[PDB]
Amino acid sequence: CGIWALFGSDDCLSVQCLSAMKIAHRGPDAFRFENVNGYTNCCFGFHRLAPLFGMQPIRVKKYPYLWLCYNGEIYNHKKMQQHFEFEYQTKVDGEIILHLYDKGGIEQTICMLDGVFAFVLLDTANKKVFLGRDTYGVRPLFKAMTEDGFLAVCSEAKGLVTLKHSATPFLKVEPFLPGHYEVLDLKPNKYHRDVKLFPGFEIETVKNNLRILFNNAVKKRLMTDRRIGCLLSGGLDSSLVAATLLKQLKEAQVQYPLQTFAIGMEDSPDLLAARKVADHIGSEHYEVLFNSEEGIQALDEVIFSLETYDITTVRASVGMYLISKYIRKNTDSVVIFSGEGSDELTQGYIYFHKAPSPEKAEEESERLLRELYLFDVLRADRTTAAHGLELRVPFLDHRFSSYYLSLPPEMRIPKNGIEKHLLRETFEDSNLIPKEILWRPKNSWFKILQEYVEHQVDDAMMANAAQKFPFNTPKTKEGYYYRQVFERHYPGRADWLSHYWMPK
Amino acid sequence: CGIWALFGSDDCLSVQCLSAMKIAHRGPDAFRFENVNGYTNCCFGFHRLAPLFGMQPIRVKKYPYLWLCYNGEIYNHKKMQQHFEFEYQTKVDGEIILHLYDKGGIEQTICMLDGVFAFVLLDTANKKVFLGRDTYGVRPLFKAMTEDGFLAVCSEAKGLVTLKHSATPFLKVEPFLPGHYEVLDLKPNGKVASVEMVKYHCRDVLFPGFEIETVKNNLRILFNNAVKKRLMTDRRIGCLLSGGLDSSLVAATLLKQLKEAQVQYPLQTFAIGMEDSPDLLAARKVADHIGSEHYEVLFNSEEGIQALDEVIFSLETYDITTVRASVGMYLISKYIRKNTDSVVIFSGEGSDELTQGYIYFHKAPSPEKAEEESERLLRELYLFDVLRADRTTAAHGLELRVPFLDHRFSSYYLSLPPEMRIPKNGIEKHLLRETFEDSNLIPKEILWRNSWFKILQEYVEHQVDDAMMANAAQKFPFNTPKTKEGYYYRQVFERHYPGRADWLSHYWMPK
Repeated sequence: CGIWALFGSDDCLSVQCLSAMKIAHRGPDAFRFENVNGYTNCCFGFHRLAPLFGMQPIRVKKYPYLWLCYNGEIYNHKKMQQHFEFEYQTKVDGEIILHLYDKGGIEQTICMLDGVFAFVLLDTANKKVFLGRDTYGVRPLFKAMTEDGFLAVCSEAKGLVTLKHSATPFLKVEPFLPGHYEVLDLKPNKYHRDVKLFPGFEIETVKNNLRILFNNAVKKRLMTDRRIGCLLSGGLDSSLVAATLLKQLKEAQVQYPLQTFAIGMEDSPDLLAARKVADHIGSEHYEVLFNSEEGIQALDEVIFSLETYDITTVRASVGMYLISKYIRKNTDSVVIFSGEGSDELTQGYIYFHKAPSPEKAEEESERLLRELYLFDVLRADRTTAAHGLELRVPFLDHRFSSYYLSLPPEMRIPKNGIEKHLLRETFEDSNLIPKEILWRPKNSWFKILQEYVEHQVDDAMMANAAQKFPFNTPKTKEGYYYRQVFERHYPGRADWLSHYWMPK
Repeated sequence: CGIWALFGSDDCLSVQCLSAMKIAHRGPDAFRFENVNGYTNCCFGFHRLAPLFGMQPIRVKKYPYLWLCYNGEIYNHKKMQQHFEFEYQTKVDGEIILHLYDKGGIEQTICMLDGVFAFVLLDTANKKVFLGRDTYGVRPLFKAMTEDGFLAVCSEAKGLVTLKHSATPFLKVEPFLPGHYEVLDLKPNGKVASVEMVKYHCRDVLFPGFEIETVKNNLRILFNNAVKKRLMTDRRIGCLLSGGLDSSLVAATLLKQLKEAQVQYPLQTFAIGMEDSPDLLAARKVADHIGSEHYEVLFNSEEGIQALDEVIFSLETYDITTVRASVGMYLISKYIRKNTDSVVIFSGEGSDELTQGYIYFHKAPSPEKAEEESERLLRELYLFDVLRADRTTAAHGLELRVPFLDHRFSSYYLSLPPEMRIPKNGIEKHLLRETFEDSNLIPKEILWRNSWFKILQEYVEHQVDDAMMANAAQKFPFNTPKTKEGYYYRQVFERHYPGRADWLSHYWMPK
């Protein structure tokens, strides 16, 4: 599902459609263009992931002036549909936004939606254009605004770089800040409540709350029509996500068995851990093995899709891209789960042990969560959706994450040299994951890629590098090659990334 | 209202979109692209004129696998919904076709529409593609077929020449023959093969035998019913009062039925002519008699010379009798779109040729030859007369209606014995004049009854000399231009559309 909205375009629309047919890998089944009546300059375009209804440029009979296109999914449409007695003409849940927009405006329609979305709304009655995204950064949105009044919104930045505006030579294609709603006036030519839970912060009665929130998040994420698969990396996060996923699937009476996917190098502890978790839970495990040649040949397309030039979200996105391609090739599991967003929410990184104080620990956790739409969610989203797959994060929801971050700073920090202590303790007695893998906190792929970079980039151009790439100069020979590929693909658009990756 | 289908493609679908926008002037209000699910190679496209309801690529709930895209209006839709007890999810006129296609196949969905229609239908369940056009041809449809399974259908040929197909050097864009429906097999990769193309040529929804004083009553009833049924329109209706008898009667009957139906807006006529021309005076006389809103348009020579290029680009023909009368129609249509808010025009085009209405028809060797010539020239109406009346009108977002070409009236007129249609007392179209003599629809002075081509000839002579005409025999091998005017029109047409001259075969005047 990919959206593309244009407003104020003056260089026709036939020559400006080539950008739209570049995010088409998000949904390869359907495709639709539209023009806002009376606003021929404005145009809409959608790509759908697979029979009759589902075309995103919604224009209902009750609200003829509301044109909404959203490339996400909201998990709380049933509750408000029953509670607010709202009738939906179509089968798409996103219409509820319209049924809320006429109710209390944009603040009420954006702040009462459980799920991940990125929506563009046009209201000709009051002549207003609204743009919206999620609290954390999933379902990416990118906007380009020329001073004259040009508006260009695309799910991925590949649909705006090729856009041509003759008014000004350069258009600034910037990522949309995650938690924000933008309201603009259409000329003729922060919001980061949606709601069992035991009050108090006692240690015994906090595990119940955490488990309830995690189970509710997983059950809410079950809302789909395609198959559900899980990426079984091997760590604690994805292991518990898969365990709870299959438990709810058995509870929900789902015919197809759960399908876990694990990408790894030959004879690695991570792959063995994934196999062990799959064997204990009892799912269908697919053990993808990747070599150096495929990972090297995928660097160009990984950089093209991820739209980044870092050294941490392009060194782990290769495996995710390969496993997504394998899933699309030899599996019908469209909807995919992932444990991403769980090792910074509860301070799971290696460098969180060297913490000057717990206050700085949760401050850094919040800072990392705010900048999650460029480091971790980007890798798990662009690579996944480049193969016609839909990502779901069972850990990064609005309620469980807020409760975890609202907890006392003393509980989140590791206490016995083992990270994620509270998460490990909460589900220890549930027997969801074997004690060998739930406990025991924590492959030669970086070295071979570095040796490839040494044979690709030279040594003299390394010293005289920080004038070819002035902003965010690369340091190592690997980041320089990533930046070179990014510049060859997207020229001069290096302002998307501000800082590479700063562990303390 | 412009349709566009691209069944079969290999050169992406975004570099092949400019052709779709090349015909966007038909309706400049909306424009939708669509890709058929499971057949991402084939793509649709519409350009609608004049709110929420519309978007002609219909996909009804009851027929999820049927995708229809049509240009035109089906006038007998209120007599089919009740009779065939067929519902309608959308307020679109053409949806009825889909229902009929599920009732009696394609033959029963084509020989039951008493209107004008050029439609593309796709049925992915049986993997079939259907094309179609009117019996007479007042709806434009052009098809481009490549053997590898490429079927590109556009309302005007300006939306097919730009289309690019690799693995094939030349793409043949040809007009679709009216009265034909082309069943096509859809291979499971987007390619299209041809299986059938057969002619098809509805009265179930006061008709005595043949005799004088009775045939006139039948003609009166048929013409009145045709105009009344053609009144179905959600926007303003304004007749083109050229000054001739056909347009005069059309406008008079239109005003009578509008007054009968209690329409708030007053009928407005529209005439274009040179200074103090007798045709303009006759049009003013008719407008004064019937009590209408006449907006005469005076067009100068320079405007015609400037609009020659645009009229050749739009009319898509290089005749000497078509782009010589389409200049005035184009200018008047521009005037109507600019300084008036009438979008539906009930022109009298397609009348004289139906009822023996030309100067040479006087010297007919025999009545049988006269009626055969009338039928032949009326069958070829999609290149000479209707083309000028339709392309020029639609180039400014205006719709065309031709009440004289309705199936019932024309069929009855041509079923008449030949000795009644023939000129009788040295006049043209005697029976039509007598059929409305006592109705007082049009005054007796005009019912009972040129310095434009000289500037064109002199401008062509100044532009094109005899040096080019000394080699025009080999410069244009197919349908060589004889006169200088034809030479200049052909040169402009070839500059606009290169090497596509198979559209026209003959010009005029079969003495």
